[PDB]
Amino acid sequence: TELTKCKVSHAIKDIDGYQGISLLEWACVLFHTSGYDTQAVVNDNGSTEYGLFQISDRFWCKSSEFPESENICGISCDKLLDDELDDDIACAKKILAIKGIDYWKAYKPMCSEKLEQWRCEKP
Amino acid sequence: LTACPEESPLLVGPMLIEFNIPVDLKLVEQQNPKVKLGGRYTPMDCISPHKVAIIIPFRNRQEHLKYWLYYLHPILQRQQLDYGIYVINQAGESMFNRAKLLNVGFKEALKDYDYNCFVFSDVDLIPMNDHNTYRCFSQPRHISVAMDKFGFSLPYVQYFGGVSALSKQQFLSINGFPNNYWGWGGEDDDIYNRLAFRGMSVSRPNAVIGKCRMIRHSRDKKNEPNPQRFDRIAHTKETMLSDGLNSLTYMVLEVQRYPLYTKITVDIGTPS
Ligand SMILES: OC[C@H]1O[C@@H](O)[C@H](O)[C@@H](O)[C@@H]1O
Ligand SMILES: [Ca+2]
Repeated sequence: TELTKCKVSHAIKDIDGYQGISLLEWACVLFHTSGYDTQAVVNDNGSTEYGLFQISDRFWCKSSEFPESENICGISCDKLLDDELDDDIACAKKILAIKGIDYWKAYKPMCSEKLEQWRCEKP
Repeated sequence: LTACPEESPLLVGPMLIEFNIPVDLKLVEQQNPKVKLGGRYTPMDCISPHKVAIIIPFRNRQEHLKYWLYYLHPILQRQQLDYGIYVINQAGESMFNRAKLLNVGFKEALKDYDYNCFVFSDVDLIPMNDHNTYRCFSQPRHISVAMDKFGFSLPYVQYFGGVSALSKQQFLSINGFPNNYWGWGGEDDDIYNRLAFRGMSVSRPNAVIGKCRMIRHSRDKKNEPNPQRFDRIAHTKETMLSDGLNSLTYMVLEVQRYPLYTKITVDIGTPS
């Protein structure tokens, strides 16, 4: 499903401030990462990135095309292609604590200024 | 003859834009008798200060083009513009390179007429209000401000994708657009970066006047998300001086003059 900035913002509220990244920065990051599409599937040289957070099967989740992945998140990548974000979030948090925000290449170029526009004002 | 009014008296405002009733280019020509070979039109009633080349990046979307032509020709004439339509067809099967095709459109159009304004438009966007003039302004102009694809809203303030217009001078100022973005994404953010570095701001009509409708389509295997897009965008400041109009190379495989447009098929090379 292609979510709205506000659907996304409400759904990932739990990640706010984690590792020092605000919800505004995330709303920005997720838009350029997946267009807020919970079913986004992208190829990246031999690897595949899944869902809203574009979590890669290279190290983070277990896919059928790469069953020997380290699967640091301990989750099947297909679980990252649905509308239930709790597990996506738990995985994103491990990526943030282990690798850091720079896993998301859009952060620096697209979300270093003009963050206010990313605020969701919808209760 | 006298100069055309700052605003055309022909404008209709909001329009119903639909993609059902198949269109017949022959009919479109029938309905647009003032448009001359190659898709050129110049007002007979007044003199327009807007000499606009409308550049459309393209690859196997003839069905989208028919609707684009069907809707835009009447709109552009209403807007009283001295314009020409150029479809830049990317030959081959490499990943789509939108920005480079747009650079080709600029150079090629200039061979035909002394245009002073260039409108860059994807084939699948149709404006819903003819007050959204397809011409150039004192600052770079972002035209497709409120597309349905984004819930009739601007997705982010730095967005300069879809349809835009740059005066010849604004284009030259940023050394044109990048040639090194293959596949989907980022090239329009790079352009936005170039404009900002040359000290320009983006001019836009409001979200009501700027509504546009997008003709839907399925993922394009020839235009998969570009993995390097983010690094490229992050370095525009340095690469804009070496990648753009000044470094553009391509081979024209055919120039086609149809009654409703000029289609230039080109070989723009491959990723390197
Ligand atoms: O689709 C909207 C815009 O989204 C961005 O994240 C991409 O980098 C742009 O190329 C695209 O035009
Ligand atoms: Ca999930």
